[PDB]
Amino acid sequence: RFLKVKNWETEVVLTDTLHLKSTLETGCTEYICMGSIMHPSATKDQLFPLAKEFIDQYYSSIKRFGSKAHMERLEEVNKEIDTTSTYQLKDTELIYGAKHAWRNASRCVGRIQWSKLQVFDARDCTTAHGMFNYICNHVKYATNKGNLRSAITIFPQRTDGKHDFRVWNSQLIRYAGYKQPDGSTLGDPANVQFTEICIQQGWKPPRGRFDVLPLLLQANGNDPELFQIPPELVLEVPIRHPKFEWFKDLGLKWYGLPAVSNMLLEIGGLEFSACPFSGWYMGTEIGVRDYCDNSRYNILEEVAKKMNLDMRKTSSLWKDQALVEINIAVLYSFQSDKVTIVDHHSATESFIKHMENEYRCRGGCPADWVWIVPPMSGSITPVFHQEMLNYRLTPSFEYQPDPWNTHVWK
Amino acid sequence: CPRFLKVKNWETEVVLTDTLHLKSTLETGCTEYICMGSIMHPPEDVATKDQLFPLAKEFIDQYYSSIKRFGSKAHMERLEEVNKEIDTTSTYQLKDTELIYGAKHAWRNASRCVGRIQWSKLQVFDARDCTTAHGMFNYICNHVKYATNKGNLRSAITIFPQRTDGKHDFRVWNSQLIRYAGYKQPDGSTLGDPANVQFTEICIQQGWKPPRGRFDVLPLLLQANGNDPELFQIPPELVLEVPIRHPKFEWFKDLGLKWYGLPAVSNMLLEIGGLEFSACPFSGWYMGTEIGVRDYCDNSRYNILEEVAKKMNLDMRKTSSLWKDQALVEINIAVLYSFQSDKVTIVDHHSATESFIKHMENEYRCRGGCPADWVWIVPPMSGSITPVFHQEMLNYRLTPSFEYQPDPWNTHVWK
Ligand code: HEM
Ligand code: HEM
Ligand SMILES: CN[C@H](C)Cc1cc(C#N)cc(OCc2ccc3c(C)cc(N)nc3c2)c1
Ligand SMILES: CN[C@H](C)Cc1cc(C#N)cc(OCc2ccc3c(C)cc(N)nc3c2)c1
Ligand SMILES: C[C@H](O)[C@H](O)[C@H]1CNc2nc(N)[nH]c(=O)c2N1
Ligand SMILES: C[C@H](O)[C@H](O)[C@H]1CNc2nc(N)[nH]c(=O)c2N1
Ligand SMILES: [Zn+2]
Repeated sequence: RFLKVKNWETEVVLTDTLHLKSTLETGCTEYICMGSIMHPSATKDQLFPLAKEFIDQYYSSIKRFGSKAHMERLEEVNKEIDTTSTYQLKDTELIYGAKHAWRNASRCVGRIQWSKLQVFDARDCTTAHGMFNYICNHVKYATNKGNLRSAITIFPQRTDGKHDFRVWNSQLIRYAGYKQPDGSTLGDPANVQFTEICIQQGWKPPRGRFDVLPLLLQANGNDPELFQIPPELVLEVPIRHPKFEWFKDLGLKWYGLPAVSNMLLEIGGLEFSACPFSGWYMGTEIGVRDYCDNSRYNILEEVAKKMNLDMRKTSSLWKDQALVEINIAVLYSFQSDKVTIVDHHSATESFIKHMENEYRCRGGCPADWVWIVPPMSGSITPVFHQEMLNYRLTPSFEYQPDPWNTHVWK
Repeated sequence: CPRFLKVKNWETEVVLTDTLHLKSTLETGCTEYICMGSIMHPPEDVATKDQLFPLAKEFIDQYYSSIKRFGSKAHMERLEEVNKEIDTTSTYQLKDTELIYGAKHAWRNASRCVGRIQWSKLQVFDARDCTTAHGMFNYICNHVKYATNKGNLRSAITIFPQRTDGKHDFRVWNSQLIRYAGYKQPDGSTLGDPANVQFTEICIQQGWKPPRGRFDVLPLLLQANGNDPELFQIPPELVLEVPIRHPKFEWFKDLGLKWYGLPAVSNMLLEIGGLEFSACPFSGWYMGTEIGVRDYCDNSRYNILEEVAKKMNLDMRKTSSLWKDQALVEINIAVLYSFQSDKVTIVDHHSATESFIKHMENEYRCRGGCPADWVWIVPPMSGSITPVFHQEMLNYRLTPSFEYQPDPWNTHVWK
């Protein structure tokens, strides 16, 4: 069936046909919706239909479906699976695949940018040192002195599962977190465990509030190895406020480059367990979640104090006031330093225009309202009033288990 | 379907186990391949005899199970009597105890409601003896006066006769018992509340003389026993209102805003044991953001963000200054302050969401689950700094339930 989605602000109605193409499951059933669950629950014979599906849509995309090149590619891929239990993507295919995993990422509000993705092919990498070099080149290219550029670096595909490439970091650039004797936490609490693993593996921690973590890199299933990203490659922004001169005294800072490194990229049945991808920040990622989550830096108290707000009763909305001032500061700081950042109004507005684009040229756009709507000021952004259909298309980015739960060492 | 489903809270690491989803009765709209969780809503005939039997049994079973009399003589006798009623009259009547139980549970089962910790405290008014629109007016006035209670609001529901053949429906045409009029102008602008322009137009056609102001309380438009609906003015002394002012900003009162104290939704259908109560106005008290974010700051509503921001002398040239967010907070501060000052019950979104988490935990423990719609439960501002943002939720449909129904002017056969 054709499915309609309505914007209750603009009364615009879109018709979704694209969902008919999806084959992966969402987790919901006719009787139970699991839309707010974070993660709802190969062989030769499995592999070829997935390969064929992907090759077909690639040649469909370049308007050469059923061509000589198409026919021959199908042939080629089948001999390669038969004789080696897997196959290799052409470079064009790799690029097509990576862009479309981004395009299909229902939880990403930044997808208007999807076809502007710099794809670095690192499938010839064999060691952790090689991984480090590739990652440094990625970071340097994507940072571009503040004029951030979207990029993905793709390491060799999974083979037998015992020879995985993995970036153990969840992002290429993150701050360490230290569990105090106090019982409290210095730095970023989200990373306390990873930090402990780095220390255990020989990393000498500065024990500051914003210590950049080392890279911890696993090549071909071997034990991971530690590397320091050269400091000059790590662009950082000191957070100050355009009116509160005391804000700089808080000593806050953050890094310019968000580069997620712990997801899995799947294309045509092949699995890329190491594929760090990066873009630029939406301000709330830092200002709302990274700084104000109770389980994160948790600075609301300190700010509201410096703002001399009455914090006895919750109905004074002192938290809400402090939250807005923090996000103002973050946006102002990045902008003053000419580091690319987008506010949640501009981003969601861009996403609405993107949905309209996709419905017109593609027959729909999979989108996850729970993640698309920003973590503050929800209903005064246009996505709040936008009905969305969430479904799973491939190529995709998938979650995978943390390496320290699978890997067995020396 | 799996017997045990787990939900996690990503802030506290607490994991809860849901078994209640097994009692799910209706569909959600979702499938294995698509999720419709952000769709707002995923013939004039009635339940046949054969349709009605198992629906009634299911409900009667559940009622006798709740009073710890399952399998009792009284339980079996009640089943027999209901069955005979359905067989001889193709419908049946609920006992007062059952009616009260059913209403309370429709609320308990309402996945989109953040206020459900209060579900067992609901004054139920039985109006199944009502025959006319004047009588409906009488019941509604008594409902309003009771629930308002001079600002100390008390949750209540008034239940009018159930549907029979569908040509004798009782309906409140209003969407809430108390709402302000909206007037479209010839120049295309709107006076009052833009959400209510269509209903306002219907009232004016029905004979209502409109004051044409910014905050004109609408008349009740009341349909009894399938007859043409009739207009009634709610006695102004029964309509509690709060003028909105701000603790710091003296100029805020000059904006001339006010709102009414009693939120009383009147266009939903109450479904119990297969019976349909098409007129069942229910009321509680407000969460601040219902007024301060949606009513006032929605673009298609009163839309005051600009005027507030201008009086705050905010830089409104670039969105990245977050002038909208700044203004939104002050407005919501004003709403909570004005209600508290006038001693009219209201709850802020931090307190409400914290109570909902405690409520949800309790329901998982005592009931085996709590259906919840994250998309509606999370408040329209400051989402992630409330504890429901990080709380995984399962959504499913239990009966008794509150349901959407078509607007009555779309289906009514005018006499
Ligand atoms: C270019 C600017 C971009 C912006 C502003 C942006 C914005 C966002 C935001 C705000 C989120 C939610 C993050 C969270 O709350 O944890 C997100 C999720 C996501 N983004 Fe984007 N993004 C951008 C680029 C990209 C790129 C280049 C990729 C991949 C090639 C990508 C893939 C994803 C994926 C896969 C998710 C969801 C991951 C999950 O399911 O947990 N994004 N994005
Ligand atoms: C006692 C204080 C109450 C509070 C603070 C409260 C709060 C809320 C809020 C904020 C919403 C979302 C409304 C929206 O955004 O449109 C809601 C929805 C809802 N409430 Fe409650 N409520 C209360 C009482 C009640 C009562 C007494 C009932 C019925 C007996 C009820 C039944 C419902 C239903 C069915 C919805 C969903 C309506 C829909 O699906 O459109 N609530 N509530
Ligand atoms: C506490 N929040 C947790 C870490 C949720 C999360 C998990 C994973 C994984 N695996 C990956 C995640 O990535 C979100 C994401 C991914 C890519 C992004 C890019 C490329 C840019 C950007 N501005 N934000 C992103 C945000 C998030
Ligand atoms: C413009 N948005 C529309 C009006 C959404 C909506 C539709 C319907 C219906 N039918 C019913 C709705 O009810 C929400 C509701 C219901 C009862 C409430 C009670 C009893 C108290 C309270 N504070 N809010 C409520 C909020 C909402
Ligand atoms: C499109 C979206 O489903 C729609 O705007 C919903 C979102 N969440 C909501 N949540 C509440 N509480 N009230 C609403 O009216 C809505 N609207
Ligand atoms: C339980 C809930 O699904 C979880 O907190 C989600 C909600 N929405 C989110 N939305 C975004 N953008 N990022 C998140 O991490 C989350 N967390
Ligand atoms: Zn769903």
